[PDB]
Amino acid sequence: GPHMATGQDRVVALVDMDCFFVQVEQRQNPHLRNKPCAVVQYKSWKGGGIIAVSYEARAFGVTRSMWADDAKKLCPDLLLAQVRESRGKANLTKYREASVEVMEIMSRFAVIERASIDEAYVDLTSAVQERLQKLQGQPISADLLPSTYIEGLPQGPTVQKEGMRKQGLFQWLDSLQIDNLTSPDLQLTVGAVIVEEMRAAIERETGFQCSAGISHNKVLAKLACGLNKPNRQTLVSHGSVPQLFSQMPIRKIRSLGGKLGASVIEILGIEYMGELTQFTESQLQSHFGEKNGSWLYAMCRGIEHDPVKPRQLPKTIGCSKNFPGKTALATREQVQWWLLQLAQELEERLTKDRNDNDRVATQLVVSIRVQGDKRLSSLRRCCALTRYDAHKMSHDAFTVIKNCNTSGIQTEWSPPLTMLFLCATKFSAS
DNA sequence: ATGATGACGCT
DNA sequence: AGCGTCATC
Ligand SMILES: Nc1ccn([C@H]2C[C@H](O)[C@@H](COP(=O)(O)OP(=O)(O)OP(=O)(O)O)O2)c(=O)n1
Ligand SMILES: [Ca+2]
Ligand SMILES: [Ca+2]
Repeated sequence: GPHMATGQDRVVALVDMDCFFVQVEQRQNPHLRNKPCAVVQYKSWKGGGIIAVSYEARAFGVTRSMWADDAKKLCPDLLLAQVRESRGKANLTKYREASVEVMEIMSRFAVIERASIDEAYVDLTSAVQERLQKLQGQPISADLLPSTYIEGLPQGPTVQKEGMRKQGLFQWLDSLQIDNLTSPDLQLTVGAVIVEEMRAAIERETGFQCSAGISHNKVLAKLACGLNKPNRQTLVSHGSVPQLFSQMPIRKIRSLGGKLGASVIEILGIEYMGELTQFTESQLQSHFGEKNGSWLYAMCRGIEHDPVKPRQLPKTIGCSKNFPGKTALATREQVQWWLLQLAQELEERLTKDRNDNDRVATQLVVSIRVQGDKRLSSLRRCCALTRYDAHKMSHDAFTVIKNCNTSGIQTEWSPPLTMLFLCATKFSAS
């Protein structure tokens, strides 16, 4: 009882941008605002494949992966922006540069872990403590939290949704332990007020809206962020967890969306995250290994110790192109040419990274695929990255793959290549 | 025939 | 080192 760790030691937030790429396109072209639209890659094949969808467009059933032409059946008025194309390949710099905008603002509040192009985790333990001293044990006005939901409230003994939001908010705030500094619920609340600030800062300074989750760890924060999208934040407290997890499908938890999660269901015969609490740490370890068993044991009780890593920049930089079906590469003459195009973009990206961030990459990973094989990568080989020269990298990248070419006939390339991937890594200070 | 990323774990 | 998983970058 008194020596049980309840995982209330930190305050963590996850901020993720709403329909990010679409927002970037809509800030640029006002015609796309307040309209079902989507962001698209390579117009030729079926209007291009959709990679981002506005919320107005989601109301018609339009989804990522979907071809635009199919998407226009569900929603004839759908507007598209296209990804910039630069060497017969998609160039994402617009959305990288837009992400930096966001990460720099967030970096002003707390040290962030960049988790993707449009999302970072934040550790607010310090900012909350330091802010608790500044408020003179005064209450927290509801006006400090104009977009916050409290998961599981209102409960106990106004139909429209802002009505409920306020009701849970007041119920929560009315019940608060302002006298106690180390009350975890009070901490989450201060954290939440800071995130209102962060988010109001992001929008003022970029015009981009986001949602956020606030909890005691990265996995709850992540989960919480999804609960009230778009343009809202959610607080998931320790106490809400049993009810939240009691009907939460296991696959909704980060790192259980794939096969490990599939086997937790199949082995244990359960559907929901709360059903894991009926199993011992030893039982869980026997089934899924020591590291998973322990992590699962804790997680279903809302406890997770994975830290918010101080890393605003990427640790690898890379470019891939897929050559599906008919298009697969079957002449060394065109393997060169694509390795050159890739290497060119990479060099563009690398030299920028060297001046911006004061670091140089030192290793060049070269991956490829071959026709028939249905695994992201067939093989993967490293070599030194001594110089930011596209012709040298692409040559080196070629050198590192011929072996694989089964062709006795010299001009050709067998079997054909379904994908080329080049990636800079082993960074070092510069 | 979504395609283009990136982090991390296991051996 | 090189392969595999996870997520969504
Ligand atoms: N498989 C994917 C997933 C995402 N993205 C890009 C486009 C998205 O705009 C952005 C962020 O993706 P999210 O999965 O966070 O989803 P969105 O931000 O598009 O919308 P939301 O997060 O509001 O659901 O990353 C992509 O190119 N390919
Ligand atoms: Ca997003
Ligand atoms: Ca995201």
